[PDB]
Amino acid sequence: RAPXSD
Amino acid sequence: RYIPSLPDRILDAPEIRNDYYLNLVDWSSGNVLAVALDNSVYLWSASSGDILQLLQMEQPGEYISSVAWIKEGNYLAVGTSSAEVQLWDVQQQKRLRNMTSHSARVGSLSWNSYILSSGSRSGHIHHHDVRVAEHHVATLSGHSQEVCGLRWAPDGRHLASGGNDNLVNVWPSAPGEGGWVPLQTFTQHQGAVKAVAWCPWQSNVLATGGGTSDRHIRIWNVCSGACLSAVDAHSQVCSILWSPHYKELISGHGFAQNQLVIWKYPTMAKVAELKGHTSRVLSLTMSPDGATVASAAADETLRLWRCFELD
Repeated sequence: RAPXSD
Repeated sequence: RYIPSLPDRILDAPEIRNDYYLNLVDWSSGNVLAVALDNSVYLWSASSGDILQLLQMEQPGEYISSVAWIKEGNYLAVGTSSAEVQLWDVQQQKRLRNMTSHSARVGSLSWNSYILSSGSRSGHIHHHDVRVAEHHVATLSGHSQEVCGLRWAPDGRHLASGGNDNLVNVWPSAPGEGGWVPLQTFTQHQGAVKAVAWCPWQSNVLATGGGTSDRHIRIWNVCSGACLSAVDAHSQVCSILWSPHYKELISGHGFAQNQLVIWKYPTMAKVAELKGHTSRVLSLTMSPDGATVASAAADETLRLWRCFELD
């Protein structure tokens, strides 16, 4: 889960 | 008018703090969104999609409690659980200041040119002149519980504050020859007031919204003290924004629909509801062009709604 990724 | 039912973007917000009183997102005049996720602040450049982890708290237990961009968009104020107000230069990606003056977490922030106002869980509001060594230049004490909403008027003539003590205070821009005393104190909300927003085209018009036990949006004239409108939103009102182009307001909510509501001003007629969040909305922020509203919610998403444009 990458922060602020789409 | 046509308003899209889907957001333009959905950004992951893992570890977002599900705390109603915090002000965790802000969209800069340079078109960069700052998002506080637990102990870190991320920056997302809307034009390119670039993401940067600007900072992370250095000690265990510490979390980010507020973020606010200066008007020019080059400096970001960051309030912390350890009662600090940090000033970050985002072009240099470095901390310029670590301002201590508060006795508890700093959950709300608002700028007026180089003055940065900070509200704390203690109930106090501090004005900081961020350009000078002795930054703490004023203390405004009109709340007995956490200051969760804090907003300078666009013309800088008034500062509005909302608290977990169910009060809204409207402060003057200067103390003059008297003390720091509110020009108005509105006690009509029967719940916490996190939602505070000034009308961009009318100097003295303010919108406030109350928590779960209140559920109302109220519009005031701060000069006359008049309550111009009181509308039941049927849910807590976490945030309110005004469109600087459509003469509309948008509000964010919790149980049961977790929706955003668009209202027509001055009739306060409901124009639309933006649904999709699966947990309560925490905060709203607006893009510098006024076209898009970012909603941060307890479902660990940031939804960007292009609800004020067709392009």
